[PDB]
Amino acid sequence: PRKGSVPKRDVLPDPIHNSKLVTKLINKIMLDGKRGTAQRILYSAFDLVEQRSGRDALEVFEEAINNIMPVLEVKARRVGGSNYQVPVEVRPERRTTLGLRWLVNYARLRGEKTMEDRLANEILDAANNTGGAVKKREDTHKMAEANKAFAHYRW
Amino acid sequence: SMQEKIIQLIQSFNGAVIIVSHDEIFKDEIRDQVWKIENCKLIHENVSINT
Amino acid sequence: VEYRGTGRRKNSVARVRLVPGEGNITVNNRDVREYLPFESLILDLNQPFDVTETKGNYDVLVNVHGGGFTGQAQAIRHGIARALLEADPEYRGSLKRAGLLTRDPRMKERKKPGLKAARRSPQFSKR
Amino acid sequence: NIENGVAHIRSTFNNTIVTITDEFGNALSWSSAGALGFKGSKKSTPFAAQMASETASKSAMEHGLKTVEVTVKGPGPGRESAIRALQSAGLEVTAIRDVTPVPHNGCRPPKRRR
Repeated sequence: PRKGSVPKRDVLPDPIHNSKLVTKLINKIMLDGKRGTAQRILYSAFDLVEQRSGRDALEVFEEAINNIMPVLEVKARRVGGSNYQVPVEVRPERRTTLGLRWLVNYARLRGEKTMEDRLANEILDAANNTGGAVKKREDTHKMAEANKAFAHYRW
Repeated sequence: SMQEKIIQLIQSFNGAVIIVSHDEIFKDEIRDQVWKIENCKLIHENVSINT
Repeated sequence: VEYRGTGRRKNSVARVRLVPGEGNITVNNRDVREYLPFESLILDLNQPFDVTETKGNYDVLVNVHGGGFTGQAQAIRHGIARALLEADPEYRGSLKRAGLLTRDPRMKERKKPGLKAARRSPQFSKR
Repeated sequence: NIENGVAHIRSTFNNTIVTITDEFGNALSWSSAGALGFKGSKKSTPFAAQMASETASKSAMEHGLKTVEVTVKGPGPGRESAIRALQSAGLEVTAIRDVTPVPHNGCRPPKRRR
């Protein structure tokens, strides 16, 4: 807004895994205002995945949100007959908003049945640099490359 | 002369198609989804693990 | 030898009664893990107990009224902490730095006329 | 083979061009923004003049020239980025010049655009 800036809202850790990267992933999972049926989907997919792969539940999830952290990205201006897409560098707290919704809306776009395991097959494929969520820090990373020419039009 | 009359046909079909082909200049402008058989399993083009 | 305190949150009123004992919390004839349905609320309504570092020293003994499960699991935590500046009031430097002696005034808002809600306008078409 | 050429940067408002010669104007190798396949409004900019000025040198790098003394020409948005592309790719500039054509009032110039 014009007048200035504001804070955000600072959420207290999970009961169990003891991070705030799993409270801010329920707020991406929650919908319509129902934190009941979002905490089935998020503790039934740390142990629907913890079987499949024999290391911890939180180091195969937290490497599943660090292949997805887009480091560059495009923003726009106009010219007067063209409208060029500039590439800007991404802050250290916006890469954590996008990795966590590039992982949860690339899960309703999947052909499994119950979203215990869509979210479960997407934290284990995305841990190996592959599939849906983690081409999209690659969709979004040529566009900051193709446009490497228009960088001087920056702010 | 007939390789063009059926390249327009495959493009003017408004359904879904699975194409198996070895010529490069036909499967170059129609590349939407590209699976592949490497060892014994099919892969996709959403695997940005290569480069 | 029990301490006293009322805390409110959002149209729930809960009267809490700190005693000398071991970790256990009973609310309205029930064990609160039958009372509270998420493990999210039973972690922070003993937020007071990890800021002062008296993790297990008290049995809790709550009496609740009003609201629903969040506002009752949260009017409580303002009892546990407004019955512990009453035991050692010199605890009060640090239970107030975690921001735990605020009543939290954020209530539910009037509905306004010619709006469909507090802040939700009707759909605008100009032609 | 060859040592000590000169680089002839030539930037306009569309399209820069860099040509490296020996010291007898002998055209070792050339290259330029539109050769790399840059289309207009990219063709013009400072990125492309630093591609183009290093697809040149590295392909006459390979004749063992390593010292160049640049001469610059034109107005150009992308003039000067083409001399950190150069001196980047291992060539050791000697000293530069802005040799642009200046009439001592000669022929008459086109109209100006409305």
